[PDB]
Amino acid sequence: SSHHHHHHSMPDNTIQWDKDADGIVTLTMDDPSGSTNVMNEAYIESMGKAVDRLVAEKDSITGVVVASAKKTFFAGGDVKTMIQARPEDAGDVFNTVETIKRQLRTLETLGKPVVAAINGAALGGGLEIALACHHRIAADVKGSQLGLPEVTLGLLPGGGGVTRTVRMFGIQNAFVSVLAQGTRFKPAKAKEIGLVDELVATVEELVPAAKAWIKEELKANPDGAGVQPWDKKGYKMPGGTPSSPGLAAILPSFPSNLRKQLKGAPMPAPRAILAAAVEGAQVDFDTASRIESRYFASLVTGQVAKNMMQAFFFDLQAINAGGSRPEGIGKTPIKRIGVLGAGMMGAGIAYVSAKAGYEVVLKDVSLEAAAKGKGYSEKLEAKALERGRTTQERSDALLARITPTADAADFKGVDFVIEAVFENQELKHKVFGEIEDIVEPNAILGSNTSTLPITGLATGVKRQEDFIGIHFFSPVDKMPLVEIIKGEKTSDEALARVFDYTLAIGKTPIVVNDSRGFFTSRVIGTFVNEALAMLGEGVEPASIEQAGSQAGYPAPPLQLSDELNLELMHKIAVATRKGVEDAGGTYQPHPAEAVVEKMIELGRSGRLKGAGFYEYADGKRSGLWPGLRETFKSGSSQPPLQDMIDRMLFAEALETQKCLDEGVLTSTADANIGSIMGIGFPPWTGGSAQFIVGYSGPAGTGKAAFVARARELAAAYGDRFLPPESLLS
Amino acid sequence: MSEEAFIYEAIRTPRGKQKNGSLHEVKPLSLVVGLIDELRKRHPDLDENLISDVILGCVSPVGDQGGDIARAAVLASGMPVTSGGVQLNRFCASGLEAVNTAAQKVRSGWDDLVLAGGVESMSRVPMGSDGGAMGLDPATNYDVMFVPQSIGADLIATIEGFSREDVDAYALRSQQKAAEAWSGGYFAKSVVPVRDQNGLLILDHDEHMRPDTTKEGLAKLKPAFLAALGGFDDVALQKYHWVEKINHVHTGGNSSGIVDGAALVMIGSAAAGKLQGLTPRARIVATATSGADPVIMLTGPTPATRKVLDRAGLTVDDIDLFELNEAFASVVLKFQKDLNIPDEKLNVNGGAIAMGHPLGATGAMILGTMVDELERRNARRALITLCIGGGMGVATIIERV
Amino acid sequence: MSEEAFIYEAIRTPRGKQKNGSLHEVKPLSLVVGLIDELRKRHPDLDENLISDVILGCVSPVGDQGGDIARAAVLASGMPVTSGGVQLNRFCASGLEAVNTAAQKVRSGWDDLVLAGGVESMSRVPMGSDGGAMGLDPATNYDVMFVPQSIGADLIATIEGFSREDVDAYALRSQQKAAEAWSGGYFAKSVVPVRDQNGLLILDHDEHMRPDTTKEGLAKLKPAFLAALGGFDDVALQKYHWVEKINHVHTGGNSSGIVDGAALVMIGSAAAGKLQGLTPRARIVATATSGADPVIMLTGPTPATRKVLDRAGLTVDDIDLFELNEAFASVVLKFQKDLNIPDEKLNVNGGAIAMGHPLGATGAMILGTMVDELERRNARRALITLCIGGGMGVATIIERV
Ligand SMILES: NC(=O)c1ccc[n+]([C@@H]2O[C@H](COP(=O)([O-])OP(=O)(O)OC[C@H]3O[C@@H](n4cnc5c(N)ncnc54)[C@H](O)[C@@H]3O)[C@@H](O)[C@H]2O)c1
Repeated sequence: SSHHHHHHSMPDNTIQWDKDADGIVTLTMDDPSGSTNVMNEAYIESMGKAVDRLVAEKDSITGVVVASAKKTFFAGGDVKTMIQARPEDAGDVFNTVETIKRQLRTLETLGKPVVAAINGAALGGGLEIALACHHRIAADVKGSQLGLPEVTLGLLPGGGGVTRTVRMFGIQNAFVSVLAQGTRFKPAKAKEIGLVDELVATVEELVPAAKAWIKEELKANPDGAGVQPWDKKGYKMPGGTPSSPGLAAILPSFPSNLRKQLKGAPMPAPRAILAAAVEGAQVDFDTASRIESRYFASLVTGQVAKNMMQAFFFDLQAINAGGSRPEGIGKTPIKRIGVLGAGMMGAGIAYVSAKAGYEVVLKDVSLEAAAKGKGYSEKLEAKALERGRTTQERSDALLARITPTADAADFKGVDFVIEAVFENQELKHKVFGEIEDIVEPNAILGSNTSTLPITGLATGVKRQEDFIGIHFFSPVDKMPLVEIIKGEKTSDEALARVFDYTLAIGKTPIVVNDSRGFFTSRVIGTFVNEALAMLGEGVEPASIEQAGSQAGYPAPPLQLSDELNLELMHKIAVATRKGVEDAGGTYQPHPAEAVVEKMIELGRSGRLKGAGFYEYADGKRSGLWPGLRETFKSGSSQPPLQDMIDRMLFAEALETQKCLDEGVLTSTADANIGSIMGIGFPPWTGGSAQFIVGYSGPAGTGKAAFVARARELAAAYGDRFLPPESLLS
Repeated sequence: MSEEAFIYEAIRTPRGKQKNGSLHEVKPLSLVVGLIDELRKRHPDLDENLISDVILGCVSPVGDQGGDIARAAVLASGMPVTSGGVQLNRFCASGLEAVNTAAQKVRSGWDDLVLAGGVESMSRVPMGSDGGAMGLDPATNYDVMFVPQSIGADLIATIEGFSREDVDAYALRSQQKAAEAWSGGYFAKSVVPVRDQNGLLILDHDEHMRPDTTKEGLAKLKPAFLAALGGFDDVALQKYHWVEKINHVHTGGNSSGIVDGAALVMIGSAAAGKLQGLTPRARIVATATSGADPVIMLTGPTPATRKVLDRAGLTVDDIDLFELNEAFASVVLKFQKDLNIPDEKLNVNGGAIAMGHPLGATGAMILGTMVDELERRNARRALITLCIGGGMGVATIIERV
Repeated sequence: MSEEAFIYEAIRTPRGKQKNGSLHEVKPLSLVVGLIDELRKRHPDLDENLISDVILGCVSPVGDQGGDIARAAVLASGMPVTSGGVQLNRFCASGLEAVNTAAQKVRSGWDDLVLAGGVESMSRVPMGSDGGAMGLDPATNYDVMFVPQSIGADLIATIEGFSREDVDAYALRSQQKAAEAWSGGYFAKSVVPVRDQNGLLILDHDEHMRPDTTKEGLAKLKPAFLAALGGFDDVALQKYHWVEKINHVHTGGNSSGIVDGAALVMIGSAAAGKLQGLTPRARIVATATSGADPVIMLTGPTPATRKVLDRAGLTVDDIDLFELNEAFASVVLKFQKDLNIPDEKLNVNGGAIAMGHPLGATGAMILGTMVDELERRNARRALITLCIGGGMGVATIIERV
């Protein structure tokens, strides 16, 4: 009954008021406590005053223009408040989004045209504000995005995004195209799907074009001015309402399809979005909006959203702000990069460095292979030119920066070295030692190795202070994580210079101290090894794959075990066994090693051979090997599926805490984003380190319940599940 | 528990097929009124004021079948205005549930004579026309793993090792036994031909039957393609995670047929029969309602049969005839395999694969089918059960008198 | 009478009004699950596997209320998959019919513990949404002389000499007694407030109530405006040829309110309650189903009440409380005049004129209302009856225990 949060018994003011001679009110959003407009408590009171004033002066107002003084139009909500919302705060969260939406509903039913002047990024609640307007004009400036990405934080568009997008596009289109995955759209595609009505070239035209549309809308469409399509007498929802016979014939398949694409993972945000969309399409707009509020509060007060908000908002900001970057180091720009190795990785490394605008000298043995890595980078442009994204002016400049060569002396003037030659220490020493004195003395000397320690590799150069590990993931052009590895001789300046390089190419960095398996390769090993152990114990392989998919992983472990060569995992085992045996300790074999050697004994080393846990045909993965159940006598051991899930998740979570105890990692944020972007740890957990503080089961929720469940698993399946003392008291 | 419930009449209409069927022009209300008039013809001096209720099962009580079609049948047929009228929906067992509820109302001593049965004009009111709380609410559909009945039958065949030839072999068996039942004249008295307002014949036989079905003809059919929409296979395997791939063996030739039909049973106490000059034909021995996992919705007949066998104090060997609805061939083979049912006792006059499955009426149709066959064989006991959507099950034991 | 039917719990939701109602955003499936969860709260150690059926009345079983909403409630609430679930429709007595059928299934001995009640979200599924086998068939509508209930009510007032002030005087009595019952705390234990998934309150009272109603305000109201469609007055007077003109005395203030609500009753045998530690609150003495003229559609309670009194060997003097649904004021004044019901015994805690008439749930709502009022007064017997569309009638006698 109020546009305000409090109506009994002093925040900032973030909205300017301009009413011109023609009665057009220009609401200009400008939060003085930041550079981004956000749905904080200050906005709610500021917009609450303006909407009160819009109603009181309605006899003198002809139209409304919503604009922003910042570079961005409006970006997201108050995450610092939503992450603190306890279950007993659900009423407060419910009342907050109801107040926000009552403001937008009044602005929407003002009887006057309202236009959104989208000058920049309109994300989350920002697009929801623009959706409350009757017309959306967007400037086609670069760096601008539009969408409702609150599903990525475990939330839902609770400021009318669900309700309004369903009214505009229908249940199916709004869910698939906009809501379920929180896709961000450039202004041209935002206009294509219908999120934006007009496009202009610059921000200067926006407010004059919005006012010109208002003046024109009143003349041509006077009775329909300021009336959304769903507020008209004969509104018909696109695709129909749930009562429509056409939609009712396919409606029962919407949850099952969603359960397919999610593979059964416990991610409650897409489920609630689909529920709020269908239940909202059954009733009037206002009732649909209040149903949307209750589902929003159900997510905010849940643990899964507190995991995702911690990972994809706070942890990501701390990483991009330089939390692992060494303290007090200036920037050292990069003039010319030099890539030693034109293989699968070095091709993408040379591409992502050229796409960022850096001169790259790509070296390989032959000029044939020196241009096979560049041919990899033409396959991505010829596919980005066909998809109508980039231009032939930009693409011809990108491929021109990539210089293929086999001349070692061509590394003259190269200040950044990324080596992607094969896993051979004598080879990396060879390639580096033949280049150290031709490249600058100020030059970084990075290595993309995944197993060989940086400490031993650094002893091939004179300036070991400049040697560092720059570990990309395949394929380089898509994987976002860069695992920067700090060797014993690595300087802080070299660590910071590579940290700056990773951000300059649009990737996310984590800092790792040199150790066997580093962090990503080591943690993911416990995941695939835990599954192979279950296979040896007699668990059905179909159940193991189902456990990995329902746990939230992007690929089931036996399938992933075929992609990574089984003789590659066997080599990592022998490499680690020699490391422990040389140190004097006895190497206790993981129960998965007997499964690896049994499969290699049967000539089923994985996908490369065409035979592994799955059978393969014409390069396409077929079904699971029928002889697998007779080999390991599967079906004789049938533990609960939740135990198989927890056995894989806890194995990685415990190995993450061990990495933190050993000093392999510096922060929990580097562990969460490292596990999410690097090895595919389920995003609903918020990372392998957040999984400890956010575990939820029959034992409870928190670190203590994690410890209790880990011991419950330990007594049943092995002492590797016993928690480190750092999690105890 | 005091009053014994007896079956005095058990009749049904012929079953008209889905596409260009003879009964498509007949409103389902008329299908029931005709059966009411047939009861009046068999008993001209029946005091209909002694009838206290009319209970009809109907799975899609919408449109032609909405507004309590049982009450509409009471009024349209000119039955006394005190004779009740109530519709119920328990999915595929609604027809048998109406008979059981009628029997249980008689046993309570508070009802004397009741008409029970069902009606389903699937050519006019398709399945799912009534919507559905589970199907149309995503939150319920997500929590309760919703899956069509066809996917459950394929999952049964996969887990039990029922090959495509095994289920088609049963489908061939149902066509043969249904054709032999009509040829022998088993259905001559209980199948009441449907006629128009002028007395002209509309349908006098089960036109869904394909009595010349061959093993070769069944092998050439194609699997079912609510199914043919994405998601349902992955959802079933998420619960049944030890199963890797579902073997889709069910076609239109080994599944129940979409048909129109109605059935009506006259149930009353012994005093109601003696007072109205009605000869009892069978006694309702016991009823049971149970069920199994709502993803494998069609395994419900097994616990419901054990439950009714426990109450009646009987075993499998004491039952002369087993009648299970042929919704899908794998369901019957699973039921036969579990309880070791002899093959010469199971669905001896064919089932819904040949004659059709009019959802709301099938339970009362196959019940009266066993009342006739117990008389014709001069046998003693029969057990009737049907699988149900949502994972339910209903079973009934009758005893010839 | 070997197995007696006992009422162990009888709960209901508050009734939310039709326009701007608090329960409009609540799925009717959710209304039943909330009552199921309340029964779990009152009996945390209840073996729900002993529950063999859930029986819900629903007059508009379509859309949110289609697809056997009783089974939907079983699966959505996490009850055992053996717990049954069947929807029935006997128009306005569907809620009481579900309780009667549950009691009769218990007495039959083939059911042990059954949940019974009803649900009707009239603001989401309006009356007539399911279509109708009568109105859809002109030949049948033309034959049965279909006349809506409100016109039958106005016809009762004209024949019996009930004035506009007379029917408004009873409506004032209903508002006052409902307000006195709420203020006295009579409904505190049985009215279960509805809450959202976050636990936030949605509705905790019967918001259709107008406690400050006056006789002058009722007179300013206008008569009801389907009955507004032409011909119904002339059709009714063709049947009742001795009445020259129908006095339209009924308005929205002296007729039942259109509301959303749900009710749920737990019924079982003495052995079933002893097994689960349930204390019996009342006993079902007898049930009866009768009917009256189908054009007046509302005089069904009188023969049904007499039929249940004869069945139990009782008379009006043996009954402490009479609970007749307040579909229309003239219906209750007619029932009171015929059976000479004392005013102090009739609808003592108010009725549907004040609190509303959720079609499928009302019968179970007013039954539990008498269960509580018998305990509160320490009285013995209450008779509960509802008029039914099509001129039917259902009556139940309960005895405090
Ligand atoms: N393959 C992966 O998925 C993956 C993942 C993480 C890290 N890595 C690391 O990446 C490196 C391999 O990169 P890749 O997969 O693109 O290589 P690749 O498998 O394509 O290796 C073949 C390349 O080695 C080159 N080569 C051999 N001797 C050379 C020399 N003296 N100088 C220059 N090039 C020489 C060949 O010319 C060709 O460019 C290794 O250090 C590996 O551990 C790989």
